Amino acid sequence: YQPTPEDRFTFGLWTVGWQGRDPFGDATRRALDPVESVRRLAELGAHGVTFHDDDLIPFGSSDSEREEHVKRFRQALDDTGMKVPMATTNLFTHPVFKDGGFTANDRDVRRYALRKTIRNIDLAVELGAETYVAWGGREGAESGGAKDVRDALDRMKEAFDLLGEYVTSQGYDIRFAIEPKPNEPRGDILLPTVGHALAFIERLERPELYGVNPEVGHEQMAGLNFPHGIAQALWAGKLFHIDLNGQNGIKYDQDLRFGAGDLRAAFWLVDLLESAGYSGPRHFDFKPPRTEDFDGVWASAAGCMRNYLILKERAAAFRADPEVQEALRASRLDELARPTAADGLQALLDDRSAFEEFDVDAAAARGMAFERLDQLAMDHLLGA
Amino acid sequence: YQPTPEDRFTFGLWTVGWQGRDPFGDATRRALDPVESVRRLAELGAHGVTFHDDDLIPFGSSDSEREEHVKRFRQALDDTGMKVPMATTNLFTHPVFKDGGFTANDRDVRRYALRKTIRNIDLAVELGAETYVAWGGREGAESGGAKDVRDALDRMKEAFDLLGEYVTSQGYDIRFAIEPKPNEPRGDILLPTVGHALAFIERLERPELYGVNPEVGHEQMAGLNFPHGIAQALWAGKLFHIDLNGQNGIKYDQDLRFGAGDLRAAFWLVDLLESAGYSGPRHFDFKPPRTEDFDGVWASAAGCMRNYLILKERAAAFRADPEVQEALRASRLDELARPTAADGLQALLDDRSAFEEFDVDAAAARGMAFERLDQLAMDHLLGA
Amino acid sequence: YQPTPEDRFTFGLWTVGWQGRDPFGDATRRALDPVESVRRLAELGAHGVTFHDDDLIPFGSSDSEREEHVKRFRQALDDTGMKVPMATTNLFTHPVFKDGGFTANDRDVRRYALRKTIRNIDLAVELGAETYVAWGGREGAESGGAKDVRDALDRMKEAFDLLGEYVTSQGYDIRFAIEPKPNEPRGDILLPTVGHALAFIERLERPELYGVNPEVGHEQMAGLNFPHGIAQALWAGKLFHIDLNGQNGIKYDQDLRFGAGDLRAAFWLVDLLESAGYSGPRHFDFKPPRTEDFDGVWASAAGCMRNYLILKERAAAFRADPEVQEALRASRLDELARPTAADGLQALLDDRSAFEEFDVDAAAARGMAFERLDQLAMDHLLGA
Amino acid sequence: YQPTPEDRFTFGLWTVGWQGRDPFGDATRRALDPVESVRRLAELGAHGVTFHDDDLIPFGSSDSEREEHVKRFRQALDDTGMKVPMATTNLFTHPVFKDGGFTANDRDVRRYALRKTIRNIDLAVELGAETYVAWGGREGAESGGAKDVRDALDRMKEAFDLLGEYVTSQGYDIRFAIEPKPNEPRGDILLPTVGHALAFIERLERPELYGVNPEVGHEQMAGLNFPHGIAQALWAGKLFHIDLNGQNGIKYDQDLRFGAGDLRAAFWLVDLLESAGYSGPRHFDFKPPRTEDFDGVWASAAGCMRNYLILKERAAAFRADPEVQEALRASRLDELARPTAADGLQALLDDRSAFEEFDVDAAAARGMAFERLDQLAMDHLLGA
Ligand SMILES: [Mg+2]
Ligand SMILES: [Mg+2]
Ligand SMILES: [Mg+2]
Ligand SMILES: [Mg+2]
Ligand SMILES: [Mg+2]
Ligand SMILES: [Mg+2]
Ligand SMILES: [Mg+2]
Ligand SMILES: [Mg+2]
Repeated sequence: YQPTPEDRFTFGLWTVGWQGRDPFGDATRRALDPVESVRRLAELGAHGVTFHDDDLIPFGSSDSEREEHVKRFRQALDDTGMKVPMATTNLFTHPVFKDGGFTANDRDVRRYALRKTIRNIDLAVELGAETYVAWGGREGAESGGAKDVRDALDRMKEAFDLLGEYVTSQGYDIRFAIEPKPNEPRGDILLPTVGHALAFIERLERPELYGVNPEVGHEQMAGLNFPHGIAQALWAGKLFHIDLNGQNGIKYDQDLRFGAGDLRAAFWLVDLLESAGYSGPRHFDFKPPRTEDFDGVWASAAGCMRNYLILKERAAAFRADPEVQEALRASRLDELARPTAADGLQALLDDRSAFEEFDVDAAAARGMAFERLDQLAMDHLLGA
Repeated sequence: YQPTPEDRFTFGLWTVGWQGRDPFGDATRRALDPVESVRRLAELGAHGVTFHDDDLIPFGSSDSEREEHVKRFRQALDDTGMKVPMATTNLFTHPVFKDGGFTANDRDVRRYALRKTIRNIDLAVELGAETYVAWGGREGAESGGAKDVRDALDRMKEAFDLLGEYVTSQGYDIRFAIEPKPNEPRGDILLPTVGHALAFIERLERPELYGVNPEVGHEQMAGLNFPHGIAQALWAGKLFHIDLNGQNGIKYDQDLRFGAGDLRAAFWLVDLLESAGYSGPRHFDFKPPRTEDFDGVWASAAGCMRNYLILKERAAAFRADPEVQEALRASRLDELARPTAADGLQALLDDRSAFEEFDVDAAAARGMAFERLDQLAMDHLLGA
Repeated sequence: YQPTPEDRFTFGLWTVGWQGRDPFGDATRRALDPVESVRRLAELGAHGVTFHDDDLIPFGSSDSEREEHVKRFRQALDDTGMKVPMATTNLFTHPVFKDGGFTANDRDVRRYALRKTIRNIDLAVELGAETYVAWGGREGAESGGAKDVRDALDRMKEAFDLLGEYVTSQGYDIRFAIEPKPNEPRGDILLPTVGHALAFIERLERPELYGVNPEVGHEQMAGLNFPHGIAQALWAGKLFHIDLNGQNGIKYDQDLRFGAGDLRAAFWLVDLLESAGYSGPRHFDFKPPRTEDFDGVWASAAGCMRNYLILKERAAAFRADPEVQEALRASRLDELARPTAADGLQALLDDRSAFEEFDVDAAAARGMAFERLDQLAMDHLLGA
Repeated sequence: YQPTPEDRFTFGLWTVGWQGRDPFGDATRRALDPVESVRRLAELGAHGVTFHDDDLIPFGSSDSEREEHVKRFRQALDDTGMKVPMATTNLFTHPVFKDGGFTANDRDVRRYALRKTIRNIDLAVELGAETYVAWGGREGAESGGAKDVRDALDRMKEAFDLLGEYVTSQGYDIRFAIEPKPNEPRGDILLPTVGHALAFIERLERPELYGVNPEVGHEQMAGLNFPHGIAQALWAGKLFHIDLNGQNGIKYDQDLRFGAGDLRAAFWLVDLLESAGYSGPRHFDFKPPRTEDFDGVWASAAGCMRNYLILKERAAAFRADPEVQEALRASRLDELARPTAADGLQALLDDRSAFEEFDVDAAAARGMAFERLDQLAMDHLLGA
């Protein structure tokens, strides 16, 4: 289960670089130089790294300092072969964003948020990023009157439309991915789930430029089925990117290493991604727990990739197993993939076997055989 | 706080008619004749009733029995002035639907589900219903392999597209409303939230025919902010109908009377519905707790309407209060409603006050004054 | 992974016998004769069965009918070698219990509840049960004023104290196990978690007669860590019985087969039970999903046992692995088991190395190496 | 609704002093001098303040610096009349506590944790505190193998037993209150609920010295009914202290101002506290949202007290209302308070009206009238 750059595993600078500050505790780890993280991640078999602007260039940096930070980073990329497939903007850490970036009540903040984003889009394109992620972590509210959500969605649409106009005007070959999260750090975050983000995208001026960057743990913070949400994103043609991690149910955003948290959901996710031929980066947005020293950081990052590869093997073995293929037919997964009424509406209406002569009791008595199928899945997951 | 038919309060037959059977207990109340529920609800000030096909016509009824059940119902409507603004299909109670209706793995069940739906659409139109609700309570899964969600969404789209073709072909002036629910009775239900349903609608052949019928408790079963979800539905122009009830957080679907559960969310919901001028029925999908006898049933139904009317008064007083209007300006809700960059992208890019000369620290120091605003909201809610 | 009666796997009659009625659907399976379930479970390798009174003897049965039902059951036990290690009372299905049994507001219902319980205690003892489970599924409330919880706890204590007096007065060698559940079918259930039940037991007149019967899914309905709760029950010496099943997070009580739901929690549970030498029955309180026919029922029941046995193997391999034993030392699990201050309070107070001369920064820099340990656990779970 | 020191409202220094650092953002507010918070809180009508050691004395302070910080604080208390009813230890912020204080795997850390606690107990007693709170926020785990919970409970018991020995040996008139929290900042925290803490206390050497300090939001992070948990704590005689705040369901610990979050739960809490004659401090453990400037901080703190006082008025009006008193009798709350079987076990067994002659159907048909009662409660809450 050794990862290669072929597997397209990517990590955010902020992931292995998380110093371990949480709402109740100081940092337990010193800051990592991005150059060192690139080197270490390349040694582990990562394909690339991702960054917020403020991960790479400290907020408030001069243009010459910005120059220097990028050149050092680019040299590390050249030295390692690491790619930068995705970049994003930090519109959540600085106090100015305390009420949001794109949907801050203050108009001048929203304008600043856009300008900060645009500057990093240019850098992202320069570094070869194909996807630009937007996580509006501060877009939302703790109280009902603070945020008229219709106005805020107007502002959110306006911001994304202007970004789309910007990338079009520049001829950039980059697409946007909206990363939903239901809550934290705001009491409720706008576009809280994959579904809300998908629906929002359809109201943008150029919907083709926008997809979703769902995160395992974020959908699970709403108790939702992450593979189901990913399937809907795939069905819509909008799975531009994905954030992999672990989460133990409905609580604060844990960002455990991938495979931790809901392991069976991870299995079904990998099954779906591989079956659907998802070709984008397998990006880990995780935090090595603050209990860990730097050896634990790299162990946790390695485990992200290891668990993906183990689940990939098990999911492939599951789907390739002739006994499973028979069980899938026994459960009529093949019939699910057949049109209900390719014969059309009138033929359906005239079809007495569909209603007047339909034996509802004989159909009702047919067991779905889902439990045998699921135990085969369990056996495959466990290597049993 | 006396409701009138003007207030458009509607109730499902299955609500006050719930006999109190839950997963662990037998019925505590005898069945209600729909005619009696119409009469009793009219006496309480309801505007109308809604029904599943199987609420009104017992499953398996002959055409003559169906005739008789409808005529008796129509006479009660004529006797009371009650309307039927919405109807829906029971595709969840009968064992034949144990794996779904529209997305059952068995093709013959999916065809039956459509035929059962179409027959009730005709009846709905005959009775004057403007909205036809679809709650796919059995569409989903308990295990990952039982349901290929992409195929299931194909089947769901196919079903809704055929229904849209049917109503168009018939010239019916009826629209569809998809009612999301995250789980229960399936382990996960497809289209689990308002967002997922809104996104799905955009992939239908005639999206204009479809909106959402969100339910308070259902979004709260995912820990989501129901007023936020309603605002997004309104923003999309898709709030065709709404189900009002109460829910105490993330657990089984309680269907408490409206105002029970999350009371402040109910306040903000009423505020939003009234502010946005939502003109559809205020429909209660609730269950009088099985502790109650029939007097408790009507008390609970009356309380649904009473609580809406109290919250409506309090929300109106909140918005009309000049001190609140000043607080809203203090929190810059007015600025939220102003375009971020009506001057356009180039003007934004050339605007040094938006970035180079933006004083981020002075902007960051501005308090949002949300807590004063929210306490005014609290004072208004409590009549303090 | 073939179960034997040695493994002490037990099943409730109501589990494989669940007809599949849920809040939104009719039964999908015919009733099972308890005699057939005993036979079928014995064939699968079960050790025994458990029952509510009303599972075995239909409510309202005459004494001669009761006689006949028990004799038939006893013959099936004799025919199969199956034991009955646990019995319990149905104080939740009949409408009379709609507000509880032991804590119903109506005094006459509480007296009936006790008499119904006592009659089944006699039968339980006759059939050889060692543990008598109490699941107060109806003890609770949907609204705040319906139930004064202090009075209800008084009534609950009174009921359990009288049951303890009864078994003592009769010389019965049976102990009681309180089964907590946070909610469903009541909006909130009294004694909602293992902790609340453990705390309550300490206020009973004869605490030694009472322990807990925690259920995997029930603690997970509160988002709690089930192995942690079991560890506290073991630490208290109160793990008299355990209900094994699966649950996908905070939602309605799914009662999935064991190993489904949170698989890693199942691993850590089995690890703990086996490490602690828990010698009681491994009881499955699960429901074969109503999608299933009877073949699916027995497949699901078999999978309960299979998954326990697989996890048992993996947990044993984990603990036996010298690399894991080294990792446990690296994470200082050995130091956790050493007393903090066996030298006593005064020695601690005089120990300058414990404070004045304690190098907090050197201690803080020590990584816990938990992530390497957890990935070894993952590798062992997955057979990697 | 003006608070007076009579109302015993207390605030932690860390509450109004929270600088607004959250997992995704920097501080939005400058640090508050504790002297200024005491002054400002006294002006608002607070009765007193509480503190962690590290709130009052910066970690690493010299004895002379510690001297100075305490003297300045004591002068502010003398200047304002403010009391310090409760103190606690910060065993969670410093990196040394990353795996816990009392249950850290490292023995030397556990010894340090105790010594740090003992030093602050002395200061607490000097300042007049009656209750010493222990919130073991770092006691727990993110992974199953990191923490043997039985060993950890041994260590937790050992620590609390040594603290009890210490206060006894010193003759201090102070009691301990364990503050449960289910999770955050650890993935799972030991003693996660009021129930677990109550059960744990019963295993301590001197249980009479220990009670619970439940927090509204913490129990609601497990989806539990906070008034129910408080009632059990009162029933056990263990409600030594209480932390009041608001929480919107199962998510990260919001620490909203009291009355925010679940408003009806706040109503029922106040009803219970006032009805039971709880005489301890009404302590607010809340965080003014980081959107706020200092005016918003004091507005939020004032709203804590205001909402308590409004709910107190409404709960008193509810209980004093003769129509409610009649409704309580209609729902048989009076019968709930009567013993089930004061006549004793034998009389119960011989009572044919309790079983053989009990009319279960007539009892079952009696409505509980809970919905009318709850709507009266709603009307009273809303001032309707
Ligand atoms: Mg995350
Ligand atoms: Mg992410
Ligand atoms: Mg519902
Ligand atoms: Mg509904
Ligand atoms: Mg259960
Ligand atoms: Mg159970
Ligand atoms: Mg808190
Ligand atoms: Mg607290």
